[PDB]
Amino acid sequence: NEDLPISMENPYKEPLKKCILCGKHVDYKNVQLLSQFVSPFTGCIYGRHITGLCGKKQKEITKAIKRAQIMGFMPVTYKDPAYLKDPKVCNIRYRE
Amino acid sequence: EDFDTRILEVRNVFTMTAKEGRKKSIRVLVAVGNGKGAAGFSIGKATDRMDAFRKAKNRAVHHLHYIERYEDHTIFHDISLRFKRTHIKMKKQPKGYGLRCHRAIITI
Amino acid sequence: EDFIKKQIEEFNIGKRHLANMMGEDPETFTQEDIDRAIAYLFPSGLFEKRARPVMKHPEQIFPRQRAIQWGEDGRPFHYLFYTGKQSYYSLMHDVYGMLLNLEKHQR
Amino acid sequence: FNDKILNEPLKHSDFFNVKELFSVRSLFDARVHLGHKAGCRHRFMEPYIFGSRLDHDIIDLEQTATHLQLALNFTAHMAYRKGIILFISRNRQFSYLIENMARDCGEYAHTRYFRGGMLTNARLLFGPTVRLPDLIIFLHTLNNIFEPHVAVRDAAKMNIPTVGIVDTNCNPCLITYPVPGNDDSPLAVHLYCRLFQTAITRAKEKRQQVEALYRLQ
Amino acid sequence: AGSRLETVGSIFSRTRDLVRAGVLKEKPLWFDVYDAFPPLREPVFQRPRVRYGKAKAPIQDIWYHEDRIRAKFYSVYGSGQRAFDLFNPNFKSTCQRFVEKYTELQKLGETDEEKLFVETGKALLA
Amino acid sequence: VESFASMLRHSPLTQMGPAKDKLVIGRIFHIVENDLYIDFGGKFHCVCRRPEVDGEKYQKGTRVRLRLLDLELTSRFLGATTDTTVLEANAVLLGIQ
Ligand SMILES: [Zn+2]
Repeated sequence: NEDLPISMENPYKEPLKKCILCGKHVDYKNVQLLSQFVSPFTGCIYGRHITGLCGKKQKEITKAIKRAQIMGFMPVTYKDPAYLKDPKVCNIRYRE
Repeated sequence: EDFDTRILEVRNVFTMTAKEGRKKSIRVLVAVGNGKGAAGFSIGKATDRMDAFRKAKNRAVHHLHYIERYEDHTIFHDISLRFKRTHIKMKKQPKGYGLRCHRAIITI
Repeated sequence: EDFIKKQIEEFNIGKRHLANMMGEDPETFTQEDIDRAIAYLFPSGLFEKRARPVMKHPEQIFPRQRAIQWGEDGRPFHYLFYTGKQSYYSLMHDVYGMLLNLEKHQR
Repeated sequence: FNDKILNEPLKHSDFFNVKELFSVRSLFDARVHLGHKAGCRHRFMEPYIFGSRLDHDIIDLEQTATHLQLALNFTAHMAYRKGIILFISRNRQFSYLIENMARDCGEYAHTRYFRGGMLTNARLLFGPTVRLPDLIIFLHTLNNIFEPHVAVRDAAKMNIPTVGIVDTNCNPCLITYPVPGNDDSPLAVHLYCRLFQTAITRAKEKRQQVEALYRLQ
Repeated sequence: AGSRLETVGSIFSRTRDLVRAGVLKEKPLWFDVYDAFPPLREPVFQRPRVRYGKAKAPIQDIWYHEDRIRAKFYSVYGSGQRAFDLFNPNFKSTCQRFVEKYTELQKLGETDEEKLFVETGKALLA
Repeated sequence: VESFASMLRHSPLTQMGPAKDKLVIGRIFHIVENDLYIDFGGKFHCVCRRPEVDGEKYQKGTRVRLRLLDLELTSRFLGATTDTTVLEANAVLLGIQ
């Protein structure tokens, strides 16, 4: 009677993973953050597997980066060397 | 001794092999039945005809269905079966109608 | 088996006859002697030694089989019958058991 | 005519008293109730499953018990009727155990690679006058792939009823007297071995006793 | 004589029909047994299809009322440093103890969730 | 007399819940030089291996402490109609007793 199970809202479910950048607000004016997701050597934009972002967030980043590049806030064929001594978000070999 | 064996088709099936060329094999569809509702069938194939027949009969004997019948004489009701691409529409009929169906179907 | 037994008797008889024939008189005399006698009085001279004429105790000659692995009223004798190649399987099992025991304990 | 020995037991119900060998509690203890992950569940075992505790399927133990009562009883009956029982498995872990069980009873085993046509071709692999198993038991109805052991199909072909301990990967389908339960854990397997072994032994004893009684009469 | 058509019907049915026909002259010795005590499901072949449409399985994912509490405990107090047994029945983990305490309190603790939890914690501490 | 549901309710596997990172105790029952076959209750066994720290202590019969990383180890792959089980639990050794 009592000891049969009760259909119930999926407990022990750890809240879904975050982008890292989920509540944050990305501007083309902010070069720092944008620089963080570019390769230091080629100035090429990192992918999603590398960056580790939600799709919306990634798109926002990329568009912002593009805007920066055109509007003259950011470099294009490299990542600014003043912003190397910063937190590494991305997952990347080269150097070993 | 209760069972009887009647053939349904005999095809001279060929196959191209490496050194041998075209290999003339015989393929035979045989049925087995005894009256009384029990019957089955088989596809014995071999290089000789007699051999094919004999294999086939044996196979048939091993693989038998039972077919329940209204009285001795009929199917219980009208059947409509699509098998692969053949459709077969069978109708239940009264006594003295005869078998008015495909020759193979009649024999079976 | 009966046939084999019969042959054994017949073989013995043959041997006795041979002994009687030859200068070596006793009914008890070795296989080598018999062979020699055979060579002497059925000299084939062929190079294949299996194709030469011989007569022996047919338990040497015949390749014996494991006759009757089930008794009357079915019921196979050995417990691993339905494996097929049963003896080998049994041996393997035994070996495994031994290994287990050993483990428990400690050309 | 001494055919009151074969029919009287049929007439009675649970005449070997095989239900007594186990309970639900016992089954629980032996971890019979566990199954595979819910992704690995096979469609045709869903009626026998209770639910799934965090994606891990749990078998209905009452149902198992019900099935067990049938299957074991059937086995016992077979044993009584001078019938060949054949235990089969392909788990390796439990091969030795199964062989031992087979040895101890009057019955047989085949825990090794099942060759093509041990039952369908028997006439050739052994002599022309063979008595095939009158019953078969699978402790593990899967081969060492997660695919149904050839033997079920073969058994069906040969018109031999198969008991089978079936987990959440396996088709019952062709198995005559299935028993839902844990295949892959050892305790459960051990329990199964115990029970089946006991049933057969009882059958052997009981039949003998009956024979003796009839002789006396 | 005999049949070996796995998918037509059950073995038993096949046997019975052959007996009726008068082909299998003697019955196989299991047949009688089967008749006496048949299984719950009749053993016929079934083609295992795939779930395609809006056709999910009957199975219910099992949850009990204490599960939430347990989860909460886990979130608060990490998976116990006390080792779980699993071999012996009636083992009582710390989580289990907590749950029991909660049960004892509510019904008739009457202070609702967080408060109840706090009370339980206090009790444990004592 | 008990039911089944009731039994399930008050049994250690249901008492714990999810197996992810739960310090559990369990005995080792089989050995092949490096690897140790560990039963910890549950559906399957698992294997860890002999560490450098007191390797000659981990013998057949002894108790050991597992971290437990899932109970079953399964996964479904590109063309698979069903996930392919390993029949092992994946549980990391803490030590002894
Ligand atoms: Zn399993």
